[PDB]
Amino acid sequence: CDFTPMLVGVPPQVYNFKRLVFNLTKLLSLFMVNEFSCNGISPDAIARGCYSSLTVDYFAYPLSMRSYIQPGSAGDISLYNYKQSFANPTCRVLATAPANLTLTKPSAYGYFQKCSRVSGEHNSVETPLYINPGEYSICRSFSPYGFSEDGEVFRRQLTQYEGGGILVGVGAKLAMTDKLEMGFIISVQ
Amino acid sequence: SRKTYTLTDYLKNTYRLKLYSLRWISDHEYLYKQENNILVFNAEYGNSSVFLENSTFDEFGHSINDYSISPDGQFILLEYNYVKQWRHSYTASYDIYDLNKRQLITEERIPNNTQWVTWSPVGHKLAYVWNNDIYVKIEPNLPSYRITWTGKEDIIYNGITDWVYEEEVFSAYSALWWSPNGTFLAYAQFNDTEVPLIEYSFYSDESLQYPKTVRVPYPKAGAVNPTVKFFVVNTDSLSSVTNATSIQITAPASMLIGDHYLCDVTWATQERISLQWLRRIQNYSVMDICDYDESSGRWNCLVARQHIEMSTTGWVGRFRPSEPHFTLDGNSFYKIISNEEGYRHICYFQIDKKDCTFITKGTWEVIGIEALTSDYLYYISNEYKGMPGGRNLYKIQLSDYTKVTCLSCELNPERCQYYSVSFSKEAKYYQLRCSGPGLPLYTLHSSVNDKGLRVLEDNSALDKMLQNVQMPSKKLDFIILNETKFWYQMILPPHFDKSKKYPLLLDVYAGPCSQKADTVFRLNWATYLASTENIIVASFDGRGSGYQGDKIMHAINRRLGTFEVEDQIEAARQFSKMGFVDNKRIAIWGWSYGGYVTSMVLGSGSGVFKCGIAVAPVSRWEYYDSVYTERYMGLPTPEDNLDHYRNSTVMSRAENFKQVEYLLIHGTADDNVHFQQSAQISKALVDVGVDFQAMWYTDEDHGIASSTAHQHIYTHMSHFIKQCFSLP
Amino acid sequence: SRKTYTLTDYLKNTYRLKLYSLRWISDHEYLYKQENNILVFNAEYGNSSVFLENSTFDEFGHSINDYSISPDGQFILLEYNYVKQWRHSYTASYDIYDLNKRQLITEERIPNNTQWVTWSPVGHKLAYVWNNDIYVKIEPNLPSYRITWTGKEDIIYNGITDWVYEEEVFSAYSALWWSPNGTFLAYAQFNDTEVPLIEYSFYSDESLQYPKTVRVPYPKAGAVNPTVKFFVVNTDSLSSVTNATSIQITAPASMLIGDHYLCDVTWATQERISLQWLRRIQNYSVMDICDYDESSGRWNCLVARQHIEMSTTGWVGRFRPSEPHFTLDGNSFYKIISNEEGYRHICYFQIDKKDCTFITKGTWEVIGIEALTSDYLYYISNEYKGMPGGRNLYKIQLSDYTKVTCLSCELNPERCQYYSVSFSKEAKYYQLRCSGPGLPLYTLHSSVNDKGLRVLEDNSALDKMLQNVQMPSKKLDFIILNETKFWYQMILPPHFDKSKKYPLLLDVYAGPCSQKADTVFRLNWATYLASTENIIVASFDGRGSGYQGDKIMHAINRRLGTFEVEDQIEAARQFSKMGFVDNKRIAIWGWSYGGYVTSMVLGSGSGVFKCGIAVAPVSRWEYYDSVYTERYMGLPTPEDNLDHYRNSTVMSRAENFKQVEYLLIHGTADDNVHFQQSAQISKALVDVGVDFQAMWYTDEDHGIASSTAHQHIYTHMSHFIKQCFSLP
Ligand SMILES: *[C@@H]1O[C@H](CO)[C@@H](O[C@@H]2O[C@H](CO)[C@@H](O[C@@H]3O[C@H](CO)[C@@H](O)[C@H](O[C@H]4O[C@H](CO)[C@@H](O)[C@H](O)[C@@H]4O[C@H]4O[C@H](CO)[C@@H](O)[C@H](O)[C@@H]4O)[C@@H]3O)[C@H](O)[C@H]2NC(C)=O)[C@H](O)[C@H]1NC(C)=O
Ligand SMILES: *[C@@H]1O[C@H](CO)[C@@H](O[C@@H]2O[C@H](CO)[C@@H](O)[C@H](O)[C@H]2NC(C)=O)[C@H](O)[C@H]1NC(C)=O
Ligand SMILES: *[C@@H]1O[C@H](CO)[C@@H](O[C@@H]2O[C@H](CO)[C@@H](O)[C@H](O)[C@H]2NC(C)=O)[C@H](O)[C@H]1NC(C)=O
Ligand SMILES: *[C@@H]1O[C@H](CO)[C@@H](O[C@@H]2O[C@H](CO)[C@@H](O)[C@H](O)[C@H]2NC(C)=O)[C@H](O)[C@H]1NC(C)=O
Ligand SMILES: *[C@@H]1O[C@H](CO)[C@@H](O[C@@H]2O[C@H](CO)[C@@H](O)[C@H](O)[C@H]2NC(C)=O)[C@H](O)[C@H]1NC(C)=O
Ligand SMILES: *[C@@H]1O[C@H](CO)[C@@H](O[C@@H]2O[C@H](CO)[C@@H](O)[C@H](O)[C@H]2NC(C)=O)[C@H](O)[C@H]1NC(C)=O
Ligand SMILES: *[C@@H]1O[C@H](CO)[C@@H](O[C@@H]2O[C@H](CO)[C@@H](O)[C@H](O)[C@H]2NC(C)=O)[C@H](O)[C@H]1NC(C)=O
Ligand SMILES: *[C@@H]1O[C@H](CO)[C@@H](O[C@@H]2O[C@H](CO)[C@@H](O)[C@H](O)[C@H]2NC(C)=O)[C@H](O)[C@H]1NC(C)=O
Ligand SMILES: *[C@@H]1O[C@H](CO)[C@@H](O)[C@H](O)[C@H]1NC(C)=O
Ligand SMILES: *[C@@H]1O[C@H](CO)[C@@H](O)[C@H](O)[C@H]1NC(C)=O
Ligand SMILES: *[C@@H]1O[C@H](CO)[C@@H](O)[C@H](O)[C@H]1NC(C)=O
Ligand SMILES: *[C@@H]1O[C@H](CO)[C@@H](O)[C@H](O)[C@H]1NC(C)=O
Ligand SMILES: *[C@@H]1O[C@H](CO)[C@@H](O)[C@H](O)[C@H]1NC(C)=O
Ligand SMILES: *[C@@H]1O[C@H](CO)[C@@H](O)[C@H](O)[C@H]1NC(C)=O
Ligand SMILES: *[C@@H]1O[C@H](CO)[C@@H](O)[C@H](O)[C@H]1NC(C)=O
Ligand SMILES: *[C@@H]1O[C@H](CO)[C@@H](O)[C@H](O)[C@H]1NC(C)=O
Repeated sequence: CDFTPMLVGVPPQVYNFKRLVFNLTKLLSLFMVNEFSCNGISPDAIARGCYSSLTVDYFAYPLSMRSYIQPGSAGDISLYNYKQSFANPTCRVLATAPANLTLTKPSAYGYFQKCSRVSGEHNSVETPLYINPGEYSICRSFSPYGFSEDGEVFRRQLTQYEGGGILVGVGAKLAMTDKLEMGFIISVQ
Repeated sequence: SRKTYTLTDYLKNTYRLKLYSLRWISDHEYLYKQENNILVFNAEYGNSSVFLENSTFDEFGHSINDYSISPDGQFILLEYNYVKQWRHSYTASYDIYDLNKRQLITEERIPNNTQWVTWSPVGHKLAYVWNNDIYVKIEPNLPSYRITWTGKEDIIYNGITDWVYEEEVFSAYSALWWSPNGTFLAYAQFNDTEVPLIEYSFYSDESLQYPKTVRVPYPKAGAVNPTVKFFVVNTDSLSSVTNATSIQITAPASMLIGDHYLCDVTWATQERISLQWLRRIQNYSVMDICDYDESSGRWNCLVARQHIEMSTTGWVGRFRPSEPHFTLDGNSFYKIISNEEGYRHICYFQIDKKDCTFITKGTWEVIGIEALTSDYLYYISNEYKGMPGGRNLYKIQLSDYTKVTCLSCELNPERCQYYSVSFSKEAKYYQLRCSGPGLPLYTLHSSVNDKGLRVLEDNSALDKMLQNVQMPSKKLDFIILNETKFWYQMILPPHFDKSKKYPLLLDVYAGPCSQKADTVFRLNWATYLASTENIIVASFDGRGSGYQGDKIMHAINRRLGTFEVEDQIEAARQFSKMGFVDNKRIAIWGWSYGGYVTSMVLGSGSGVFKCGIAVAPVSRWEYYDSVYTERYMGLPTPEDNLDHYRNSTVMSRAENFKQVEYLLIHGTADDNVHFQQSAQISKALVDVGVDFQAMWYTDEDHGIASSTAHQHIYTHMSHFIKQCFSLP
Repeated sequence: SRKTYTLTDYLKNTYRLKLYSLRWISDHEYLYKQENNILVFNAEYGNSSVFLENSTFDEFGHSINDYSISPDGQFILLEYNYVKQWRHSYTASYDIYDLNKRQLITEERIPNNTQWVTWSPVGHKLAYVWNNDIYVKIEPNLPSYRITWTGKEDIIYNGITDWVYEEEVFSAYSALWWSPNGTFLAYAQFNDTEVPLIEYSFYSDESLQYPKTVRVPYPKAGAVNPTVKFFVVNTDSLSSVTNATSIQITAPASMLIGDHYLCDVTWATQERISLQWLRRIQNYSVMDICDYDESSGRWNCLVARQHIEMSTTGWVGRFRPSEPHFTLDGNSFYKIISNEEGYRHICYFQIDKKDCTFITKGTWEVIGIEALTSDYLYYISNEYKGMPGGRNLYKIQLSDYTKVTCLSCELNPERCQYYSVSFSKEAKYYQLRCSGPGLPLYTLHSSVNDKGLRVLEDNSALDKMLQNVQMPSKKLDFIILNETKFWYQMILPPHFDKSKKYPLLLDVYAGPCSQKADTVFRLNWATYLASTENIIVASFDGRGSGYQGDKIMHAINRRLGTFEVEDQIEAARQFSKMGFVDNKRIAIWGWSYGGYVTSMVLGSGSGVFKCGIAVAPVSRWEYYDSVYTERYMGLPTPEDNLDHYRNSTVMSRAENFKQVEYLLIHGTADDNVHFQQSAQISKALVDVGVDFQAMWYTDEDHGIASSTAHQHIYTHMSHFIKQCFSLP
């Protein structure tokens, strides 16, 4: 339907990605693209209204952080921010927005390099909290809009229904590029 | 009669021991300085060649302080314009002189006021810290590459430590660790933004109208501690058009939940590093072993490879957790840790397995691991003769732990019982440095058959000179207290007669993990006192001392100022009971922690001691730095340990000083033990009415190490001791 | 046998000197505070009445430090929460109590931390300084009007002085001058922006774990001095709606050409004010007389009404130019200026005309003008018996200058020789306070016939108490050095024998315009030393001393530490030559300037003195403040007088200290003579290799005056003196 909302305002970070569930696909001409890869249905195949559902997740994402998002990756991004789900056919875009668009740049790019739970005899046992392909991050609540400076350490006391330990999260910051690079995934149902 | 050791003999340093300081530049070769030259030596045969000559130094307009050798031997690094800052930190100017070309390098020189300079372990790469920022030169003539851009004075430190770290955590100014072959440079960044500053005045030279205020970020007990980060940079990918990329290695989450320290950095292989982190409550420590991933250019520390080191009865380590010693493959290492009995012994670790196996056992402690080759490990321990104050070199067989051989026990038994060693680059030759009861002796040995090659330094001239001097003697024995042996030493006057009664001076430090009773030859103030004034100078190792097990050492835990003081007093009582000690003339003196113990003893109201001297003493434990104080006492909060913090002050005992004579000395520019402590002691003593003697030393640090101030302080203390003992 | 004056008697103050402090509220009434309540006394025939009771003081919760009475007698000002800052400055809280309604005035109260409060000379107008700003209360219950808005802490001072003005120029914290009938309020504004600050550490109460740095704007010798402006405000025009306007009175044109000082403010009439300005080179001063102009609202300062005081041989005044004493009509005034022969005397001026007629002459000096009346002038002078140390009250007819009568020369000649005076509002009753050779005596007189009314206090009880004890005796005499008499005083021990030999201690100040040899009865540390320890304590008045002409006082101009040192040494030589002084046992001691003279005497290498004590001594004249040092030495520039600034230094002579025993005492929180001065003395002595003794005092000002600190320091110096003379 209408894809105006993704375009307007400040785009969100990778770990705090925003999903719109709904056709068209004219908007890919709006900005330069770089990666249209898919694991299910191949790109350029659109059924218009025949699709049962259409979900998109979008987020500001630098192009230097490219090898860390793949069908198979071992890095901070997949482990703690965003792992792609292959149950439904998806397509990565990783396009670069141009100038003179209604897109206010974020201050900087941000992602979480560590996010674990501490609980033991004397806070000894460390349990990394790896995220699911379809779920958000437990460490999202630490600065959803990004970090100021690099290597921030956040901590909180987890309550019940979450494990009941101490959640520790470390974030990383990469300075913004001259033009805003963003990332999309399009899952067709 | 014959000559004695006088005060001018000690102050003017008439009799001087000689040393043989060498730098192994190879498995079979080393450099030695004699007659202002640089001579390279062959360890196997003993012949020497002139590495650097006399006339080379004279062409510079400046005076060279120190020299450094490139591992390939192509470049010297000459240090001049030395300016000292703290115990380990300084600034200097450096110039690089080519040894093949025989010329100074005048293009792109190292800037002035450089805080630290270091060579790579191989090659001729240079990393130096200037203005709290790290620069790397791939070649001495090419321009340097700026690694960090965040350096700021008294706020951000890159590659160099802040005061509290340099004083208590690292005992060094450098925070740079090169890779084993120099491909990576690891460094720590410190942040002193919220650390409070200590302010004291510095008068300077008399031409200065207004004194300067010195502001040092100093975290006192319970204050805000510095923040540390760790980065590794790849020096093989440095470019002139791109800023260097530093990959940060974060602490384990068991430390990120609160305040913590970085305690040790040790490279295992070319792409593995080990990092040791300690909590502010310094009884929990974790070693993190991180590897380099070549796909990502990132370093990853697995959870399974973390090693926990905790202490239930005290703190972790003697002062800090010990250093690991990895094997060649880097998959295992040896560490000295405390056993169930409480004795420090070498335990064998696997990088990925939690349990480690002890290879040494006993009612003795391993002092340090010296070299680790294949099939043999070299270490220093006080196993021999049960004497805690002796040091001897042992080697153990890795294929069979039951084959332990002492390499220095029977070399010269009477004269040598305190040993230190330095091995070659492949541990093929080692120099045995002895400083035992006799004169120090330096010998060279080959480890292939443990045979002695030659004697490097015999101290024959000093032996010849000392035959015409009535010299004092040292006795090392023990006393039994509650079925526990506690060791003491006694500097006895010449022609010592047990029948006669002598005045006794108790030299005390009594700090945690300290050893004042050992078999070490010294020429100090106590020699003069015993040789000339016929005063017995005694030192005692009580509860809280080191190298005797955790039971003795950890008795002081959270109770500083209680057991060491009582042990000193009971030792004095036993000494007076021995029969040759004048009970009326007994004194106690100490420096730093020894000054605190002296003041506590004098305020104890025991009546044993006639007088005492405290030099730069600690008065209140809330005035001292956070790392040292919280290692032993904890936080000064009402929940944790504030009451002892309040009960263990020298001020509280000011009423009891009316029964003793007190000499209190401090240097005004002290940055370790601030003048505030002595000022508070004196203020308390004036309030209660006690008459005492004081002396401030203008512009003098903790050591009071300037020649004039050193001579003045020892002359003043000798005058005070002579007056106390009524010595004619 | 009998008791003596012991150290406890001095320290515990067993023998109290009773005083009669009265405040003349009116021409014939005064307030006296006995038994903790204020009483009104009729000066004619006693007739005492109770003004306030003790129960009223009990009402308010806090303790009252001081009280001030409104001139109309309707209000009282109660001062509490007293907190001292410097020698003359403090902060306090104030409460106003109505004396007719007998209640507190709780509305529109004076704020806390008030720096200065003063009543108008008539009525109940109130002006106070808060946060360096001036507020005026027309009535004690109505709101206050803010006068100045530019007050800034340590930068801009309105109505109060800065450090240097309070210490050296005005000798007071107040820079407020009410009009004679309370219409105008004159004030001075001080700007210390470019004045450099002195910083020293304040180790506060033991609970403070980080010492505080005290920053005080302090102009040292040759540094930027504070700048001043003078304003007069009209308090009758003050309105709530508008801001008040202040009219500035500028310095003369001859004074604005460089740095200058405001040294005196006096109101001549209800619409005329006189100001004295002094140059930075303090040998030139100008008096500016200015009249209010009703139409303009402005103050006009005529050039013809300017009087110039010059000094070719030295500085102007004793410490500052003297104040004028105007007549009732304000067209003429009397001032004490130096005559052609160098002796200060009263000269009669006319505001319009330059020439001044001297009304007194002779080889003696006038100490001050006490009261002026239509018919007579009262003054204090040392004319009687030709003794510079005595003081007596005189009177001179204004219609015949020949008729001069002494009002206190023969009242009790033996007991009283040092007089001071307080005169009633119309000068018809005065209180004479003698403190001469005998015990202090207070009497009341009436000016109409100079008759004695009654004795207010005779110190009979101390006389009864001092008969049992053994007291020393003071001898005051003179010696001839070069055809001139210099006066000395000696405290002779009880049962003094001329054939016996005694140790001698030299009590030294020897500052410019000083008198250590006078006829004043004191109970101090010398009484103990003479009474108990049988030590002669002697003082000398040599060159540079005051009250004996300008030829003696100006002899040390631009040469400080030269003639007074040699004069003290020659005095000690003459004392030893007198016959009853042990030549082996001679000591010298002093405070402040006296400590400087003691240090230079000890470093002179004369060999006369065995030991010495210097308490808070000046070491270098470039470390002291600008006004005091440049009054006597000039500027420390290579143009005029840098050479003597470098020559006159205690450090220069540190090599001569080997032959003496030295005690150096200083307080760490000294703001007058900073600790840096002793810290440099000690550094020089340690560098040379001199054995000496030192003692710091934590948080102690120039006068080390606490209970504990004072007792401790005098006990310590008594111990040092007893060790010097080998006393039991
Ligand atoms: C050496 O140590 C000192 C002291 O520890 C370091 O200085 C501190 O630096 C941190 C930065 O990490 C700083 O904390 C920020 O302060 C800002 C100003 O007070 C705050 O605005 C900011 O909060 C925002 O950012 C957080 C993420 O860091 C968010 O979680 C938070 O919700 C806030 O969110 C705002 O910003 C986002 C955009 O990021 C925006 O979209 C939101 O709407 C919202 O407006 C941080 O709290 C400390 O104040 C500093 N302390 C000082 C100076 O005393 C110093 O950096 C260290 N030096 C080095 C080299 O490491
Ligand atoms: C490397 O980093 C430094 C600092 O991060 C860069 O220097 C900054 O450059 C910008 C633009 O030229 C200036 O506005 C800043 O003032 C500079 N800061 C400092 C501290 O010098 C530098 O440009 C970077 N180099 C490269 C090649 O990117
Ligand atoms: C120094 O050690 C590094 C790390 O082992 C070596 O770098 C590797 O060299 C091998 C062989 O040339 C390459 O396959 C790797 O990709 C290199 N890794 C990195 C991170 O550079 C380097 O060769 C060594 N230098 C010597 C031995 O001179
Ligand atoms: C390190 O020391 C602290 C302080 O002594 C220990 O914390 C104590 O733990 C015991 C047992 O859990 C409690 O009973 C105490 O109340 C704790 N004290 C405080 C102040 O919290 C801690 O357990 C030690 N860590 C170890 C031994 O690993
Ligand atoms: C106090 O003195 C300072 C300097 O002596 C004054 O500041 C100056 O103000 C003038 C404005 O007339 C500026 O031109 C100068 O540049 C200022 N100098 C400095 C050093 O700041 C200040 O105005 C004075 N304050 C008062 C109340 O008189
Ligand atoms: C009296 O003078 C003061 C200061 O000159 C005035 O206070 C200022 O008023 C202006 C305008 O309201 C403000 O912008 C300033 O911030 C004020 N400064 C201060 C220090 O208060 C005050 O308004 C004047 N009063 C009258 C009646 O004119
Ligand atoms: C205090 O003295 C002042 C100054 O002489 C008096 O003020 C003048 O008073 C006269 C007569 O009342 C007026 O004509 C003038 O205009 C006033 N001048 C000023 C500047 O106010 C004042 O009256 C005196 N007050 C008292 C109570 O005597
Ligand atoms: C106040 O003292 C200064 C400094 O001593 C006098 O200035 C000197 O004046 C004489 C005579 O003109 C010159 O020879 C000197 O060179 C001046 N010295 C300096 C440093 O300038 C000044 O004359 C004195 N003033 C009075 C009124 O006596
Ligand atoms: C080098 O100089 C020192 C003193 O300057 C001298 O003793 C020594 O003999 C010299 N070296 C040689 C090889 O002569
Ligand atoms: C010592 O002599 C041997 C020959 O036996 C030689 O190989 C070696 O290089 C020499 N060492 C030095 C330092 O000259
Ligand atoms: C160090 O200072 C000296 C003296 O000013 C100067 O000649 C030299 O060039 C400086 N060194 C560098 C590397 O700038
Ligand atoms: C230390 O002093 C505090 C303060 O009274 C007290 O509560 C505590 O019991 C004392 N500790 C000991 C061991 O006496
Ligand atoms: C005492 O003084 C009061 C006024 O204060 C007066 O009324 C009274 O008459 C005086 N007493 C005499 C004169 O006896
Ligand atoms: C008023 O009270 C004080 C107590 O401070 C007491 O000394 C004095 O005697 C009392 N006055 C009278 C008249 O009793
Ligand atoms: C002064 O301080 C006290 C105590 O804080 C307070 O009660 C009083 O109101 C203050 N005075 C004024 C004038 O604010
Ligand atoms: C200071 O002393 C030197 C000698 O050291 C002398 O030449 C000079 O004239 C003196 N300056 C004075 C007294 O102003």
